[PDB]
Amino acid sequence: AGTVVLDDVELREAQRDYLDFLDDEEDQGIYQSKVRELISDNQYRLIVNVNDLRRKNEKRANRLLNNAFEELVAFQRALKDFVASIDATYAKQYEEFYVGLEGSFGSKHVSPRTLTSCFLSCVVCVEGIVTKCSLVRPKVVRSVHYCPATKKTIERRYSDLTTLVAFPSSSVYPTKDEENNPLETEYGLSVYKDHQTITIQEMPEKAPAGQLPRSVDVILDDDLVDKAKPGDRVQVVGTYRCLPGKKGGYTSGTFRTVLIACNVKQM
Amino acid sequence: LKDYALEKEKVKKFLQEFYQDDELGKKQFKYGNQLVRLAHREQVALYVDLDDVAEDDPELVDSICENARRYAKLFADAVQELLPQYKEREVVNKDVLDVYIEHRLMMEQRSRDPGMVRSPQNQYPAELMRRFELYFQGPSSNKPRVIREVRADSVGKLVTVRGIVTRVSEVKPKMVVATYTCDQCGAETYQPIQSPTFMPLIMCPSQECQTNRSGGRLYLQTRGSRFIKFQEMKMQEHSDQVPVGNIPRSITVLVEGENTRIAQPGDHVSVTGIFLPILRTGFRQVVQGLLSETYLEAHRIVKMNKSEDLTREELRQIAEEDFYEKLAASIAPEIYGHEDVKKALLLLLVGGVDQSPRGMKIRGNINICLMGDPGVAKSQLLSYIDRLAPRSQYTTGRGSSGVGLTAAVLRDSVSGELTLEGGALVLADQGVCCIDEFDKMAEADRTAIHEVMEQQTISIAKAGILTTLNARCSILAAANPQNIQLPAALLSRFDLLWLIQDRPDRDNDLRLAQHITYVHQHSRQPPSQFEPLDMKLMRRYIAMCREKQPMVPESLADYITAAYVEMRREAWASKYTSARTLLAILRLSTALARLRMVDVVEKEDVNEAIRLMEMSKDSLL
Amino acid sequence: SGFDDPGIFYSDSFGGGQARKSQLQRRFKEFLRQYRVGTDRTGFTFKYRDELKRHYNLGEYWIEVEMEDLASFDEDLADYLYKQPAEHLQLLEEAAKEVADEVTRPRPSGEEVLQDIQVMLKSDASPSSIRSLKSDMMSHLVKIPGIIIAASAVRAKATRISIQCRSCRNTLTNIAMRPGLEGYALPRKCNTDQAGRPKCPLDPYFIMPDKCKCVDFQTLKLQELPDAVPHGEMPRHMQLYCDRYLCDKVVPGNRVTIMGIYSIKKFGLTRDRVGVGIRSSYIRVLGIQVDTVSPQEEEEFRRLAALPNVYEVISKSIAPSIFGGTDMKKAIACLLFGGSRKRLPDGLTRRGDINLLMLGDPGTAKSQLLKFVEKCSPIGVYTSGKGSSAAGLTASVMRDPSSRNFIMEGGAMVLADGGV
Amino acid sequence: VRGTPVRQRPDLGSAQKGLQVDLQKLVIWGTDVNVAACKENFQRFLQRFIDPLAKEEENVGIDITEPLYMQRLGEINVIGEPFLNVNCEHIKSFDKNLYRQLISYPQEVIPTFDMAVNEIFFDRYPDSILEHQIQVRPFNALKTKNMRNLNPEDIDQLITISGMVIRTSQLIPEMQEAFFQCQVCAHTTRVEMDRGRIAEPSVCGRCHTTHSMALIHNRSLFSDKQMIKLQESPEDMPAGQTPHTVILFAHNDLVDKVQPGDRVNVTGIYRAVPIRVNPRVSNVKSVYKTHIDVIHYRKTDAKRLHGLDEEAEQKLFSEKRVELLKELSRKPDIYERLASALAPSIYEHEDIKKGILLQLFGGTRKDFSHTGRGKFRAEINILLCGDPGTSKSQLLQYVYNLVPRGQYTSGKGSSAVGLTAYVMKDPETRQLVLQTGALVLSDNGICCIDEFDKMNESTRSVLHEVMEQQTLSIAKAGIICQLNARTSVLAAANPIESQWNPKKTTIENIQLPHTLLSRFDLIFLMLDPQDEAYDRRLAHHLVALYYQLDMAVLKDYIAYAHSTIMPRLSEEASQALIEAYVDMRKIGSSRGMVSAYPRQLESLIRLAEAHAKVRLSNKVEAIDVEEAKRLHREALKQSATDPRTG
Ligand SMILES: Nc1ncnc2c1ncn2[C@@H]1O[C@H](COP(=O)(O)OP(=O)(O)O)[C@@H](O)[C@H]1O
Ligand SMILES: Nc1ncnc2c1ncn2[C@@H]1O[C@H](COP(=O)(O)OP(=O)(O)O)[C@@H](O)[C@H]1O
Ligand SMILES: [Mg+2]
Ligand SMILES: [Mg+2]
Ligand SMILES: [Zn+2]
Ligand SMILES: [Zn+2]
Ligand SMILES: [Zn+2]
Repeated sequence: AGTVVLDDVELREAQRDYLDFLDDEEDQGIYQSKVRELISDNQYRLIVNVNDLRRKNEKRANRLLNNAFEELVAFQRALKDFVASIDATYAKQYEEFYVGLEGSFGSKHVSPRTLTSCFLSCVVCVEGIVTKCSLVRPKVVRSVHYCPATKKTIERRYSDLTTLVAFPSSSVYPTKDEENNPLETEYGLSVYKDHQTITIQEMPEKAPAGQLPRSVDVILDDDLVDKAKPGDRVQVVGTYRCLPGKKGGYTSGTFRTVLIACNVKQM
Repeated sequence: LKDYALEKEKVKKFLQEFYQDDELGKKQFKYGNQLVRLAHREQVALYVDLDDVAEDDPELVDSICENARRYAKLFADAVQELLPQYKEREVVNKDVLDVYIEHRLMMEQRSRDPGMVRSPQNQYPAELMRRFELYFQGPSSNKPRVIREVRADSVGKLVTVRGIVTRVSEVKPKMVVATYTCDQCGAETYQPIQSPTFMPLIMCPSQECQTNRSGGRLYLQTRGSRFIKFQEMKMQEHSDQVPVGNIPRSITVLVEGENTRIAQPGDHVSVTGIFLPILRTGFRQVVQGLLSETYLEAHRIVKMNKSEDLTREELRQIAEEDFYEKLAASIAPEIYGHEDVKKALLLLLVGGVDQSPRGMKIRGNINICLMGDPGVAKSQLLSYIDRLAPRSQYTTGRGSSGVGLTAAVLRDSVSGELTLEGGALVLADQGVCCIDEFDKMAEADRTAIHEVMEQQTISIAKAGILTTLNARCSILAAANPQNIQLPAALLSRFDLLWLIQDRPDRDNDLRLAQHITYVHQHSRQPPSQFEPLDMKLMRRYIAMCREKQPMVPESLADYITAAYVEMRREAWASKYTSARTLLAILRLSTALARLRMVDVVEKEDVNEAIRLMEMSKDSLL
Repeated sequence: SGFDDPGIFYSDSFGGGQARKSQLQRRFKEFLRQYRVGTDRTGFTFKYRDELKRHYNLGEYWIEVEMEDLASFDEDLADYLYKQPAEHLQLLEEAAKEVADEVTRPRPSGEEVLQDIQVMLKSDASPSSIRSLKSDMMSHLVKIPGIIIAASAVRAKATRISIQCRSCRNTLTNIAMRPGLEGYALPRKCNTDQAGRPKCPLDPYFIMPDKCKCVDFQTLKLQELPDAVPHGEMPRHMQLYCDRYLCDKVVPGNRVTIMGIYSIKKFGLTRDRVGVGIRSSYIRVLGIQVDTVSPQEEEEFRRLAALPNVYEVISKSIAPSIFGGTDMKKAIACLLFGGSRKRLPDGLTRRGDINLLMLGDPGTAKSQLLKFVEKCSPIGVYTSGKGSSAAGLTASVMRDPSSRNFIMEGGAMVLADGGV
Repeated sequence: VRGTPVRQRPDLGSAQKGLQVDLQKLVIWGTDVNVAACKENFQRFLQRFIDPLAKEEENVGIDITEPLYMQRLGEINVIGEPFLNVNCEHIKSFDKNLYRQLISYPQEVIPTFDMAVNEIFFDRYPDSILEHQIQVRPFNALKTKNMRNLNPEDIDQLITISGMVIRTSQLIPEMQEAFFQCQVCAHTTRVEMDRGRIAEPSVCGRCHTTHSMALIHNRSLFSDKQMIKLQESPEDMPAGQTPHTVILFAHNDLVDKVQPGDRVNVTGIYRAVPIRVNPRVSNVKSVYKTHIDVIHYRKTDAKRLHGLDEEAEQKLFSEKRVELLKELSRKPDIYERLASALAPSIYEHEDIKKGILLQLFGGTRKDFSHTGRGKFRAEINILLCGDPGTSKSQLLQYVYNLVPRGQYTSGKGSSAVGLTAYVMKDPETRQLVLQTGALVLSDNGICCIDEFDKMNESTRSVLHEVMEQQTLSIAKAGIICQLNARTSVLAAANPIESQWNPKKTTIENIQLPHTLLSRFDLIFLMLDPQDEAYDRRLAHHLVALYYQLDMAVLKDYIAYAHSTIMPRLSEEASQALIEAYVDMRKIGSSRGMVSAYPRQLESLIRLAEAHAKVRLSNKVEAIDVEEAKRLHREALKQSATDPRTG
């Protein structure tokens, strides 16, 4: 065991606000209906209108659009809690639920040419044309292993550290038992999520005529992998972050920036 | 979990709006007045009574008793925030640390720029600018714990224990906030010390030096720093609370600030404080883990049950002429008979006036030696006097011998020095030392006792120790048998040598047997016409007498001289008396006058002194 | 009592030929606060103070300083900023941050964290030839003319990093990165080993990305002026590093003047390249000057259009030097002013741009009229039927096989969008 | 200033920042002293301060009319010693705020006083030459009656305490100005100490070679230092408090000025310094230790006699006092007057008081080195053999509290090693050092041995060497030496059975070996005569103590006697001494009496010389030898004992 968090005022406030926003019975009921819809359709992502969130709570809107990662974590915790309240049996099926955004983003609506350093860690909405669309590779998030010698079964958990500092111990894939017995990975029991990387280019008509294009790299996790193909015009909403390099005693200031799409919609 | 801003508001509310009728029945803001005082810098220690807190907020009391350190800091910060609004005038700068605080505040105001936000570390620390200290007084509902039972399960809690103080270091300056001054910029740096050790800083982190990217070596110094009176004592279990076969357990108590100089070795104390650990790094820990020491941080020290630090009823009791006999009969009510012996013991407990005529001291202490056959309650009398007197050390034959009576030298821990620790005589320096089996006591110990009687000091010229101690104690020896063993050595020194022979006698033996059997029946002496005074009352009366120095009028000079000459003639005719006997007369008469609580001794006091002396003398025959 | 460790607190620097860097920063702050432009007749204003306030309120966080102003107010500051631009530029930057904070102090919630104020600079001194960039001018402030022939994408360069130890997870937040092309060597040993006797490994630190204060940075390729290149020679080149608000300020083709620090790459002192002690030189860009409506002009246009014979004055004014062709000149004025572009509810559009053709004998000044129209139009490109030299007529799009990006080669038609 | 080099003040510690802060006058940071105001106030105090209650005897060579310290500056001009002792009591009387500032900020204030004194002195004298600028010593600050009551609030303040010196370590050199030389071009530079440290050049100033500069230890400049372990004499002695040992530190002029056993009032700065966890690491302890940077040593005491140093000093008495003492000597009953003055509240012990007075005066020091004879003991030894309760202990304590360099031991509380010397581990240098004992601490004074019979021979044997040759030859495992122990022994003995049997002879009652008893040159039998008049008068005196010559004149008389009185035997006194010894031996040949050996002729010479010194004769006379005879005879009650029985 390690340093767990006992109580966190900001996280508690954020989760309470998001659960209140999602619970709509004294209000019109838009988002209660939307959650019921996704339950019926067997999905695990909810599209929440930033305009509605700003209308019901300006502070939560500003916090979500300016510090997206932890705010989206709190929003997704609230979403899972609400889905459990509506029906726990379905909430148990899916490990986590995701919160994509839509609506109008005032200054966070940018093109790949205008997506600069100022928008790091913020939620941004970028409309552009797809140029590159890599293959959908499975990324293992929970690996099950079996030791024929001792008949034991083990589970190794890998955190999604795409943009967080990652240490080798996290990514060590186990192959031998404690006493160096061989471990066989059980693919039927392990858990993998589809992962894809695409590139969004400034629309040729909207880009300045004189200069060369500008593009941004977009990471699509499960449920957002095959939504776009090269040449399509799409709107991707997500967090603009910095990718960690690799372990090294020397580093240049340069960082490789990407966009972890939280939702992708067709032009 | 709890919101400590809300807790701070709660403690502010209590400290501001708590009132009591303590001041002569008139309603008073008990803590408001104290806040005014210590905002004016007229008071230093603020003792928050958790009974007072529980009077209106029991849950706050429970939270304090569970996390006392946290709430100790909350209370201190609340007091500091409230002080400015309670200040009503300018302090007179009674202290150099007050001068430093004034200069610091003035310069911070001068360079305020109120709207600007200064970095969290670019500010004076709280402890650097307090000049006060907040302690608790444990709630009465909390039963005192046993030092043995105070364990890891109650770390950080507020607990109160009682025991005998064995070892107490001296008061020495303990750094609380180390102040450094740079050699380039001219700012100051503050290191709040929390661990038992600290590594002095080398580089000045001031903004000016950081911008200049200069050396910025800073110099630790004591001028601007913040020390606190510090002491470390060892507190020992009480005999009655130790398990069947075990030895008493000790606890370490760290005393700070105004709690210092309260307790001294040998005192029976009750200490209330927080049970806190000290990290135990540095050693080659055999077992893995974060092992730590344990100590009690002293918040409230109260001498109790032997050395606790008026009414019309007691004034009338004193005014009664038979008050002397009342006290005498109250001395050990269980012991039947020995009326004159108990009167002599009372005179011992009171003592005569000290004299300092032209460069030589005639001490007023009274020395009494109880010679007697077996089973005449000499040991019981000495034990009772030990329990009664404030500073009493009861030493048996040889268990406390050599350095058990005289001081020795022991290595320290706070300083690692060689500190001189007193023996039984020093622990009873200005009280009563009840020596039992004085005849069988060693020769060196007997010579030490003779020296303390003759001089009240203890000179030592051994290898590790070379000092002239001070032991102004009164010796109450209880030897057994010139009859059959009546040393002139004892005769020449003891001011009152009493022989207690128990010749068989039907009537007296039957009365004593009835007394004993009733005592064993009812755990108390047989009821008498006068109820014996409680030990607290006896101590109070004796203490009040002690500070009532009566002088000897020149009128009694010839009377005393005539009595002394008559006794000299009687002794010469018979088959011992000297200036020692005359001084015994003088100091016994002075102590009797003091008991009567007058300023001038009288012929009645002289006659009583002579009567007791003659009873002692003819006890020999 | 040995468990917790409070920080190290400190106070202000009360009390107390070279001038200390704090003194020079104070002088920069006073220059920003107390530089006065105007006259008693026209009043006085604090140019840099009000510029800082306006920029910070708008959300810019940058200003531009005039070297002539700085030298007039405090000549020694100007000389220091010329001789050692880097350190003194940082001093000026922090002075600007302080002045901005104290002029916008009552900021609303949310916008409370004081932001860094970039300080670009410009001077009226004539720029120096690129070929004059000898070695005596290394690390100095240099103003050079050139033309940008390329501009890399804008990427994120970290200004602060937070490195966390793998063993104890303790952090070393806020490590000040150097500006420009330069790297940082991470600490090899976790200094916070006192919290526990068992020791952390060697080279234990991983950079935490999410705790990095990054800024925009860009790389440009400056080429000597073609009119500056001697007759038989090659165009010299230089590499430009551009910072937060110098990114995308210029685009390929612009003829610019760059004021910056002549600096060499410092990345660790580690077939071809037979030389030794040679490092990639570059100019760290501080100020970019790209070379070639007020209410007064608003009311001027209003009155000029309100004139009765606006049509006649415009027609006679466009091409004064060409004889005759009055009808063609009126048509040219109508072409310049254009009709009205319309979109109907169904979505269709009606163009508001007139199309004019001038068939005629070669003697007439048709080419001259076209040249004047191109020169006078707000956005106007003069080309030929077969495009132009290295510039097509219409637009083509080609996918680059390597990067897969669709490069849009723009012809005259797409370059003169909303124009002539 | 006149070009004189301003020597540093190591006692005032490492110089501080000295930050000036304006309160809107221009105080020093953390204080309320302004250098200009303090300097002006002290300059005024020097220029015009007169003591109205001053006495011509209290101040010698000082007019009570002219300003006090201007005469002191004149003295410092006459002699080379550039020091000025200034009484903090005088400062308090003149300017109370100046006194408070001095006491609370010594390091800051005292340099201002130094500046002021230098200014005045060099203005008055434009030609006087001094090795260094005059330095001010503030003493007599309000006495701290107990160090245990001082608090962290008092740190770095000028306090004053009193006590006897237990030990004085060796001369420790301290760096003041490092000398550096280049290992390439031999370029030389000097780096003065600054705030308790030195900055290495790190670069040569001539060849610019980095780190070519090396420190030259023995070409640097150093200053003296000395640890002094002192035992406090707290006037206020709370119950249960043991004696106190406090570390002192002398600096560059007070080093080796107070020997062990000397009693002194030490004024100095009360310092607190950190304790390293180990002598090799720099981690320190949260709890500091305290010591005293000594500023001033004062030997003079009111309740004691003049010390050896004061007696040695020439200007100890005014001519008026000298004439007064000579008149008191020419007085015919000076002997009895002084005997009665000694222990004024001890009733008619005339002979014992006379003997103790002779012990205080002491015989003559003789240089028998040329004779190859050895060293002769000029001290007088007294043994009071008496019943307990005969006031012998009171007389012992009176002498102990009266004499400088006095030590006291009782009964079985002492040991041979503890009296002679021993080896301990000085717990500040972690080094093994040698610590003296009582007999050495009382080297040039008195040792009072109460309960001299309960002194088991193991330790009583030590006294033979001390009382015979004034030497203590220690030959232990590592250290061999002979310590000077030129003490005078005053011992108290109790007859066997604690009571004097009136049937056993003198020796049988004393029960001390003749080898030892022959060393004591005076033995007084405190025996009780059952006398009505004695008992009545004693009772009157003892009761009078219960309701109600000058120490000054006695002290001055003894000091003058020791200073310039060296009695020499005359021919008539020599013949008288010969006859006295033969008669005394003839008498002592008796069975049980105290037999007389030539040690008794030595004792008679000692006593006669002491009496001549008391008379200031400078020539021992038949009167003195006869008085010695009478005293030695009345002691032991030879007249009252028959040559057969007691
Ligand atoms: N006079 C007395 N009155 C009451 N109890 C007595 C008396 N004398 C002796 N005793 C009892 O006898 C026992 C022995 O007494 P102790 O104090 O040992 O006498 P000693 O001092 O002679 O040894 C004790 O338990 C005590 O209670
Ligand atoms: N009407 C005119 N007025 C003044 N100058 C003229 C006129 N026509 C022609 N020119 C001159 O003769 C030159 C030839 O005309 P040009 O611009 O080549 O037209 P184009 O080649 O299109 O017929 C022009 O550069 C101009 O200077
Ligand atoms: Mg007994
Ligand atoms: Mg043409
Ligand atoms: Zn500094
Ligand atoms: Zn680590
Ligand atoms: Zn050199």
